[PDB]
Amino acid sequence: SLRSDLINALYDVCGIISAEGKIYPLGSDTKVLSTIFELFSRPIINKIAEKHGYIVEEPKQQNHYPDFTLYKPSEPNKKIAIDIKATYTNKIKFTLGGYTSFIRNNTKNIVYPFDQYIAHWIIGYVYTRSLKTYNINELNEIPKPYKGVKVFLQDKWVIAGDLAGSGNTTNIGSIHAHYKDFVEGKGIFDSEDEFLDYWRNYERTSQLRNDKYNNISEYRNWIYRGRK
Amino acid sequence: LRSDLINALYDENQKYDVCGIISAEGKIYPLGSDTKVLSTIFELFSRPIINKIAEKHGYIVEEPQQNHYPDFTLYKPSEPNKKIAIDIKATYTKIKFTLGGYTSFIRNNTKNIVYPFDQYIAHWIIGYVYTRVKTYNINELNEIPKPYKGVKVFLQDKWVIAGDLAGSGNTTNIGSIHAHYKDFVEGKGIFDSEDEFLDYWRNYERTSQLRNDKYNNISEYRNWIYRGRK
DNA sequence: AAAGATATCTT
DNA sequence: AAAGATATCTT
Ligand SMILES: [Ca+2]
Ligand SMILES: [Ca+2]
Repeated sequence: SLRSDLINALYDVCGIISAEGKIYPLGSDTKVLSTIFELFSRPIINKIAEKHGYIVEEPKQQNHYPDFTLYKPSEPNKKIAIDIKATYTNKIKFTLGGYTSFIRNNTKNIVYPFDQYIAHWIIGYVYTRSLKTYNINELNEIPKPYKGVKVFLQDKWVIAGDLAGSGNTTNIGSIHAHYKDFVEGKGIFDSEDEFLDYWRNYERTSQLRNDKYNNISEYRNWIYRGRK
Repeated sequence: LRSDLINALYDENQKYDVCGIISAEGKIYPLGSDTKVLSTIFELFSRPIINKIAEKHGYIVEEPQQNHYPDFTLYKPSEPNKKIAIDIKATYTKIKFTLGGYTSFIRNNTKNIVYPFDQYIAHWIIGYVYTRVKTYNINELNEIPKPYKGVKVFLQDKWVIAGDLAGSGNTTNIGSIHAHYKDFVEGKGIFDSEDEFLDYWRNYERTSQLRNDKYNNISEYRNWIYRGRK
């Protein structure tokens, strides 16, 4: 299938190269990598989609989820969203998007209405942590600022957690497990419906959550009480 | 340092473009449409120059560790106490920049800054201004499609191009003047001094409400000051 | 944790 | 505007 091939396809940057052949090495910022990984998945996401007859689309306008929207023109409401993410192993975790945007307002901050996607994949890259230029002839001497990239493709609701991944930028956090857990799909939600209900009703600050729920158990008890 | 720094950036930029990332196996990947990527790609490009010019003048240059301003710190070991902060920025085409938070180091000397705020005597913004616009190989490189066009660069003191409105809400950022690239190079800002910059941003409220009674702009700040900050 | 930094875009 | 999205990271 589209999913199996993609996973199959997905299984080392030297730096930015300028049109004059000079190569600037990467820096220590963890920022540079997340984007680097998108650039690396791009060709693959595309060759596989095409092979399967999907069209790929990236956001045109800013502040929009997801990195890649795959779909057939024939099946407009069976859209697939793919989001590239990465973090360094130091048990790993991810921020998985806002809980106050599109999941609460179907058309807020998403390239296509949320009800139009029937899958939300996360391709996660996991990795391990000279100020001069080089030429192609000396690629072998350029310092890599990370090693052991490992990746997995996995449905989002599956690895989603019950703790927010950020504060002022209200992000859903993922489970705080081992790479094998994301791959294997060991999560905490019974279903996607639960995943969504939990995050659609999550409050922003603890102060508002203490009177409602702050974890999956408390939420389930919250349902029992009558969502009151 | 300053004059040398810009001459270098001006010349190299008017003669060099980034085409994409390159792998350990020679495979070149074209850049993306992500605006946010460019702000870092220009940083990488700038590192060699900065290090080089700084080296001529006897400055040691340092980068931080996660969530710490600034991108580059320059100081002479014989004069550690006089640091130069350099923050790379970038944006597309009037232009506006977000110039960092107004609740970290400007209010608390050591919060989210590589060295105490009071150890720096200059904070320079090197701004990159551009216009928005397969797996390649070196011998193809010249014809790889870029996502920007007409990159310009200025080097200016931060307090100079700093504005009197927030550059962000939830993340409490200082916003620059919303002006043309020329006003940035010439320094046609709104603050009279650096202290008027510091004071204004240190007493600025996070919400319109709180400001409603205090001051929401440079004129109001100045009237506020006249009365004795009342 | 849980809140708020880092940084940039947007109505 | 001003406030709240896109992200990821650390206190
Ligand atoms: Ca930096
Ligand atoms: Ca910067």
